[PDB]
Amino acid sequence: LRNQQAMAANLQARQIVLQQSYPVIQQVETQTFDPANRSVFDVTPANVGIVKGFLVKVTAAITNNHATEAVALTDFGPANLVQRVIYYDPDNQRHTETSGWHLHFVNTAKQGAPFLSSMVTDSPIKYGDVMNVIDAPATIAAGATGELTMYYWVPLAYSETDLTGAVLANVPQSKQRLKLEFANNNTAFAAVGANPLEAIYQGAGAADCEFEEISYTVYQSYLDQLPVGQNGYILPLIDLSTLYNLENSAQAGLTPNVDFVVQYANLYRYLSTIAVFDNGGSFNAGTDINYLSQRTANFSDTRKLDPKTWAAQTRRRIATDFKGVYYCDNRDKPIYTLQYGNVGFVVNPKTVNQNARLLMGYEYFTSRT
Amino acid sequence: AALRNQQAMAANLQARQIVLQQSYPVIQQVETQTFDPANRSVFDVTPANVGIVKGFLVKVTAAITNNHATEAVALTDFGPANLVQRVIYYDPDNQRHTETSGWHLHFVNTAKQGAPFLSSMVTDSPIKYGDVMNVIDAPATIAAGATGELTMYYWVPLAYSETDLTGAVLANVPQSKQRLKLEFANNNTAFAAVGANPLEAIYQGAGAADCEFEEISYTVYQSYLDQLPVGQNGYILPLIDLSTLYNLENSAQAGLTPNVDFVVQYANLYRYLSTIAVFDNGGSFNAGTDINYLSQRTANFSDTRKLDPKTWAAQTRRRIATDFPKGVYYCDNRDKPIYTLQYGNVGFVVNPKTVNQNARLLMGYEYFTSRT
Amino acid sequence: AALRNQQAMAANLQARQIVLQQSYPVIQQVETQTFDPANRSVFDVTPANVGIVKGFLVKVTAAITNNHATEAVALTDFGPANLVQRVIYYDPDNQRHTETSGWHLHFVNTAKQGAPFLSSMVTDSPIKYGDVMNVIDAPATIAAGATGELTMYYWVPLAYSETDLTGAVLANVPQSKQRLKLEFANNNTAFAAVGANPLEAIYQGAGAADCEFEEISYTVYQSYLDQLPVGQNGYILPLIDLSTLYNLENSAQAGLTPNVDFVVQYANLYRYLSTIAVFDNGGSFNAGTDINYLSQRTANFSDTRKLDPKTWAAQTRRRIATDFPKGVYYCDNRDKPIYTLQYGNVGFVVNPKTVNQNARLLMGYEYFTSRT
Amino acid sequence: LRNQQAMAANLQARQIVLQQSYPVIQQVETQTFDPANRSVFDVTPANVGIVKGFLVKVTAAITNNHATEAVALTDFGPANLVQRVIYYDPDNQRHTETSGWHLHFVNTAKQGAPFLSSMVTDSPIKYGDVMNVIDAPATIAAGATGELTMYYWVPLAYSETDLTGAVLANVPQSKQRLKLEFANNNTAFAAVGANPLEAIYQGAGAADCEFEEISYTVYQSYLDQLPVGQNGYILPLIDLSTLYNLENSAQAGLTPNVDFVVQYANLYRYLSTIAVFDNGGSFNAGTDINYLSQRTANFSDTRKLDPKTWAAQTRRRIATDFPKGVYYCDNRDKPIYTLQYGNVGFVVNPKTVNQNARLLMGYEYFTSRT
Amino acid sequence: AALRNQQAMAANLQARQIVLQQSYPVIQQVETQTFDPANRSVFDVTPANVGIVKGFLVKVTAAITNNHATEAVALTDFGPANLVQRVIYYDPDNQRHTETSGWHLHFVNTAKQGAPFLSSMVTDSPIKYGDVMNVIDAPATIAAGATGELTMYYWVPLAYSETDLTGAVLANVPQSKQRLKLEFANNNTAFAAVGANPLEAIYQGAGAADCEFEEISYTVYQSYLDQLPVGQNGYILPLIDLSTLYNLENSAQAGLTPNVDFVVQYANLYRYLSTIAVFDNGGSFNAGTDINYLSQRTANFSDTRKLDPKTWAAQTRRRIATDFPKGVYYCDNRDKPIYTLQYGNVGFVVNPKTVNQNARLLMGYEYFTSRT
Repeated sequence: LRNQQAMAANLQARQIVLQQSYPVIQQVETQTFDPANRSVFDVTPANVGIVKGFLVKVTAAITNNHATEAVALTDFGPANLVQRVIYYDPDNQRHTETSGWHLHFVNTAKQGAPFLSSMVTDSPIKYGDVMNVIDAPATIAAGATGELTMYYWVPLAYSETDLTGAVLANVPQSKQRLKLEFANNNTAFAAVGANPLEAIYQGAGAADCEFEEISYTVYQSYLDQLPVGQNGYILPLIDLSTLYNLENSAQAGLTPNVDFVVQYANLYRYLSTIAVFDNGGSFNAGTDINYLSQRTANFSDTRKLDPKTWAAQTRRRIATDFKGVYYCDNRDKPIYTLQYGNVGFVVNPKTVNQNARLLMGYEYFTSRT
Repeated sequence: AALRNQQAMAANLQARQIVLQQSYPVIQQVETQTFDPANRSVFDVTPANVGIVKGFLVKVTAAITNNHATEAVALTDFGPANLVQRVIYYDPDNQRHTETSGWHLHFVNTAKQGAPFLSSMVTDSPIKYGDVMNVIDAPATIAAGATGELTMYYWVPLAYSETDLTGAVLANVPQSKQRLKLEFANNNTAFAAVGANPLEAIYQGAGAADCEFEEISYTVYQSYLDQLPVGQNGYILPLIDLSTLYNLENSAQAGLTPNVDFVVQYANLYRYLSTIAVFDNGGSFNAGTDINYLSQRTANFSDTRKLDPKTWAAQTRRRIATDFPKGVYYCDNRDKPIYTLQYGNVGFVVNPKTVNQNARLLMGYEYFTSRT
Repeated sequence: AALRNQQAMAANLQARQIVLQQSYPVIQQVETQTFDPANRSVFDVTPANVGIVKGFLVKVTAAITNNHATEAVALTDFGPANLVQRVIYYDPDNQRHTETSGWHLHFVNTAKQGAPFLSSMVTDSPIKYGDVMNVIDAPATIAAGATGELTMYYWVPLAYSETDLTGAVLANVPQSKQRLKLEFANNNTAFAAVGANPLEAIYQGAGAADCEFEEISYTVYQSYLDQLPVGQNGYILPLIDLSTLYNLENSAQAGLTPNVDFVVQYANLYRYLSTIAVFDNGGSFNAGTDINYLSQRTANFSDTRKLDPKTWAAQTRRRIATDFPKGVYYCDNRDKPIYTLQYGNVGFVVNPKTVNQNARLLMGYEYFTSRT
Repeated sequence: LRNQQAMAANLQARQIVLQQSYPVIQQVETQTFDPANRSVFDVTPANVGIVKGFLVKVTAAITNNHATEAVALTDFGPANLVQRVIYYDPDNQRHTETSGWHLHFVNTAKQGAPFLSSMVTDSPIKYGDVMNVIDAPATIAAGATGELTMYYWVPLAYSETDLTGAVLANVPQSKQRLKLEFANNNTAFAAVGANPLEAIYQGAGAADCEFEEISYTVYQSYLDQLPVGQNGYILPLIDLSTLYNLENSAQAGLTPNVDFVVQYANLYRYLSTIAVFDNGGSFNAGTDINYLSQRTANFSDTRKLDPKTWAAQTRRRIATDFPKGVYYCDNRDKPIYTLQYGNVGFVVNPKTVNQNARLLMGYEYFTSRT
Repeated sequence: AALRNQQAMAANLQARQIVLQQSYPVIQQVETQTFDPANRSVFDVTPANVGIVKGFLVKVTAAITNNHATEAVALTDFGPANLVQRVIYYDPDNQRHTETSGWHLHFVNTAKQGAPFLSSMVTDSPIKYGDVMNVIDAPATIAAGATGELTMYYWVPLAYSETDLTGAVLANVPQSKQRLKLEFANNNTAFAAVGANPLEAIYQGAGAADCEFEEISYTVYQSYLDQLPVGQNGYILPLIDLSTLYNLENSAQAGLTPNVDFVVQYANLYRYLSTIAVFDNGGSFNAGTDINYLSQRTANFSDTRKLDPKTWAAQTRRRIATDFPKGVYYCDNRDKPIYTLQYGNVGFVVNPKTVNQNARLLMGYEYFTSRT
């Protein structure tokens, strides 16, 4: 198993790169637009050094033109300012392809607290929500205009110290593609009684809400001044030949008191799983679920838990909860079947409304093969 | 000489790592029961005998009705942490590990998490994170005629942590059961009248005499490692980890007098990781104002951290990001455990400023000790 | 090459025979408990670690009172078979074997007996044979104000049969306990209101909301082989039998549409002995009238038994001498188990005629699979 | 151990006999009589080939001469038309010696369903109780006459394919003896409050019930045209030198909540055990018993079970329950064989014990002619 | 031949001594419950599986109110000894040991103590010893409108004594629980009307129909040996002691007639240590006046102690320092247990002088027998 040698080398090379190169975060593109005209953009990253990820800043002004009715933030709120993201590397290989809300929840899981949030404390010194980094008005009254700010981190590298999934872009001139699909006047506002899953605001005045405008700025984070040796660039070959991706999917067919199993695919090393129980447009705090679990065929469940106990494990990961959104951390021992479906994510629902479904979100590693 | 232990240490650590890398972690429900505290409050749970047991997550829920005609009751400082009065664990060899109060176990759960155990932090996030699932919850007050719902969780540790198996238990002996004893709160412990000692109570107030539990429910989840790794000599196992006890225990001491050092000696042999001291000043729990200072001293008139109450509290804020409740003091000795053999006798000191009738110090300890 | 397995097979069979000839069969009580479902309904039973375990006979009795002022309730199609909601077994190595619903386990008990499990057949005999002992019994209706008494039995298999030890468990590991988890019916699952889904309920009717269990009692009897035979190399044991899992499992699938083939794929590696499909047509259970046909097909557009519901039912009458309840369909593949490796992917097919809201197919499987 | 050779040979010979001979069932005797005059008969079987058993057909007419009271079948009913049976082979050795009801219960255990019964089904085709093979009126009203039919199979051979216990009778002229003792006007009718164990009908009009007449026909089942070889007749010597017998016994001395143990003898290989709890004339559906079991000294119980669970095992054997107070135990695959008298016992721990309580035991066993 | 047992005896005794010298005796609470007999009276207690179990001390308390408007009730002869109606114990192998009435268990507790069980003797001491703690207590009468408080204790033996472990139970089998079943008195058994049979009742009198339990509480304490000694071959254990059953059982027999010997046969295999015979003369319990004589006879028309009632009572006064209650007769055969194998059939004889309707002899036995 010359793997030990490969891994040993990879890790050494990673450390030399981190020690010798210098981190840079640089603006690559900014744009302001009206969702009525366009909402899909293809950003072209710079081809320099080893790319670790992209910080995407999104600001928006929303006007409630209704005569007398207000609207209020949905549970996801500004996290729905970006509906989807897709990244293609210089070799035309896709990495992350997921929803803005799933990307945001992973950003939170990786930080260990609500992403870029300001924690409240008793400090008399005026720390606090001074800069409104991620912010949105709880409600926008009839005739009012609200200002929102949202940030997303699109990862290539797994972390600042683990370059698994990073992309070498000093390489060919072939361009990278960071595709962003923003919310628009058709997705951002939900009428009372409508499904608020993909919306930012919901309420009686929704039909008359509209974007005044949306702006985004993409910052690219990369390592420059890569170290050179005898043969040339000292590089972690395993890190750079591995993909670290986030992906989402939807599953339906839930029935009261019956195990609903979403199979994991083989080949992928699943680091985390998010399951959103969109119960026909209703999002409940565990009351519509009997239990959740992860199960291996012919070896039962490794963590069959009631909803509150499942939530307790999540509180240890992000210091809060995360209605209807369930998280599962498998970072230390990634789900890796080897045989398609040897392992599944389970939800046994207590109550199932019309048009119920589970929206799944995954973080995984897989070789470029 | 002494080199055998240096080798034993490496062998133990090596095996611990193999076990962690090769085994598969499992958390499984072992028992759930709903009961009326008026009928019974003490239960003996028999966990499953599978692989290496790391600990138990105990979920407790309750419905409490305040039947008083006019008066309300309010949560005591410990509140739902007093849903379990005492917890005691015995391994397959019938050896006792943790034997302590629910409140002490809970404060240690908090200390090891680095924040109030399983709490939801408040932030400025517009996204609707927050107290969505009410994992640990209890209404601040229960009005006359109202019913409140509570949820509490306790982690009963065997292993020190998820990565340090010191204290873990090998439960493979068929016919030799482990035992997790839970003594729950009941209608005589949960409700304190005005003026009575609130230490062990959940609610206190003018309506206390008419408060009652409608029911209490518990679910015990057992956390363990399955698929244990096998080698040439059979099961690869960290023998030191599995032959060491990681226990929490509590005690009570009295005899305090104003301005005089009250010293609680640490016993020998035990390696004390943390110490909690609760100054039950005759039923009054004060925010440091009844204390001149606290300290740890190795006899030989030598204090290592003699501090005024606020400065002592500052050290604790560095550990759990907030203060423990009034009258509860914490001391972290995790990196350099108090061990009388390597430092001589040591004691925990409290020099009280004010001492009411029936004053006492309730001590809670976290420690490692050899089975043999 | 492949000849090693041909030898292993003979060695396994030879040892199985020696074990059956030399050992002594024993059925012994391991635990009995009476409880109020309002307090608790989930139990974890720890069986004895003696010799080779073949299975467990679980006796369940209950008293149900219909407290409604005026309305009665009547047995659902499954009735007392729903006294146990779910059963799960784990062996000493903590490996899961059967994990299924009480109703599925019961239908398999029936399939393997060749007649309604433990039933009393009716004959013209003048000698007073008959339902003398009420082994499996439940009143057809419970009137307003009345109390009914029920008795139910389930056989939880480890070994495939009394002569085929495939699936049996060697429980000799001291300190490594087996676990038999029983999740019983309670006041929230046993009684269905008119119009509600009766699938998991015992009684349904206009008085359901006021029905309650007075008590439920269970007794677990463990069947095993003692006095295991010893040879030159020690214990003579069929290694393949003891390293194979014989399990029952159930699942649920939705997405049916009138006149369109609904296909449930069989997983690979498992050798499926029988398949049960329950068409829960949104709470309605019909006698084949909502189905065009059922089949088993090896993909490649090839059905091996595409049949109309009545003809499918005829095959089942040849197996259990009667029909399973409304909406319950059975398929015997015991002599030639469905195995995707030797036939490619295979699926169970139902082409529905009528599909109500919330329709789904509940599948129950009986299968053999390798531990490793 | 030249036994392997003996058994190997025995089995081969058995198969040749079954393959080469031809089965015959033949009437050997019929008789009609009035129980008031006689009720004990000694039937003389034919000495031909290998005898497997006897099918005994019994018919009877019972008249309730009471002025106004009826009677109703007891739990055993027509199974008590024959009170006892005893068979002696040509060598004066006894095989079965038991009661008619025990013989009938074994006939049922061996069939796997109530003996010669007609199962009820939903078939629209008119199968059913067409021929009334085993039949008796549920009640016989005052002044009425009821007609009954009962069949018993007295086995010598264990089954149609296992000739263990069969009898070679082409042998000497020495006669076989099939002794039959029938019910009479003193045993067939039980007064209200009297023990109905041995009776056919019980009720207020019992004192005035009587047999109009009883008739029996014995059919002998045997194998003819036995195969011959070099040394002569090819015969399974082990089969023919082994006795397959049914026997009954009675035991008393039961006390509430105390284990009542009936020891098994040594030498016999007990295939089945039947225990009837005659609780002072009352027969209950397990409610007077705590548990039943089979136990070996210094090795505890191999099947200590509550009455319903014990009954569950029986339901797997005969597809229904035996009558109230009748308990069955199958040990066919691994016969109880002590080697030391009483190493094994049948246990009944009674919950309630009435006056004159006792256990009536019935056994099926194999034993060498020695 | 037979020499193997002579060795086995010495090995058993040697190991018993080592166990007694090396182990540490522990008495520990396993369960406590307070209940209303109107709701429930039968309980199944699951004791702990630790080391060698010697027995259980069961504490029972009760509050009884006589709600009759005018009439009182008075204690029956057995009184508080009837708080427990029946006790049954099953070991981990599900084998039954003691299965008897509370009154019989209590009389044996007395016989083995050599005086009324846990009683306080009266003396002339001026120092205030006496009935200070009311260990076993019950008011002689409960007046109309009054409430009486009772306390009763029973020792349920497994081991024969503190020094003779014959009958003790090794409870180390994980997943195989022991079971101690207690069937308590309730409002239908505890109160006898005037003229009714007082045998099983606690109080009898004209106010009986209106008497009721306010509550009954029990606490089970388990006595066992911990820290079992280990040797070269592992655990040192007296195999004969641990494979022998020491049980108490009771029965009932009827059919007595004036001046005729009524004989109750002793069963074979059992070694009878003591015999108790209660002459329930149709609800009347007399002080020997309804009996001509009692005896023990080895058949063969041979009495070993045919005695008039007063002389029989004299032998008992030598054993317990007083008389058992009216109609209760005791026989000690501890040094030479009745064993039918070594003496042929033996029977206990009562030749009654007077026999009322519904007369019967209730027998209680103490005996040793082999598990196998």
